[PDB]
Amino acid sequence: MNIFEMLRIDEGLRLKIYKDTEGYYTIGIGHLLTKSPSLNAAKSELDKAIGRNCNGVITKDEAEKLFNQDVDAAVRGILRNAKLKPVYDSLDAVRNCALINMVFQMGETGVAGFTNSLRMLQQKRWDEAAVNLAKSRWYNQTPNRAKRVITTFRTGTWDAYKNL
Ligand SMILES: [Cl-]
Ligand SMILES: [Cl-]
Repeated sequence: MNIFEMLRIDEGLRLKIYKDTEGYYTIGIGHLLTKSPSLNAAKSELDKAIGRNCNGVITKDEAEKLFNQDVDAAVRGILRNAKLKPVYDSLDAVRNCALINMVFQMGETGVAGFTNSLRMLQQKRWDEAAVNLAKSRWYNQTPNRAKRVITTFRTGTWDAYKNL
């Protein structure tokens, strides 16, 4: 398992504009287009992202390209963030995928807000971090994915994604 396969399982793949769990216009593999309620604004953002008149639909190749760009950005974001980098530097490869997953979903800012959990992760207090991460809107709104990610931080293995 790797970050791409992981996110692909959590985000799925849709080639037509859709609304995510929060109701925001999205496409491809969880690529957020806009928080605005206007479908036209989304269509505009899509064309700008792809470089052509898409009329709300893209190809699989286009979806994968946006995906590579998004994973790269999430990684770069972590590495430039003063609160996130130290955590990332402290973790093993499997657990860092869980951190990338969160950033991909909630953004750098959102993740930087889990101050307490972040400190527990840095200290390698896995079970404690797991409980703390669960006390969040994130866990209450998307419990299945949150459990997978949390199990990943807790065990340092891919068990939660095996058999999916
Ligand atoms: Cl809570
Ligand atoms: Cl979920």
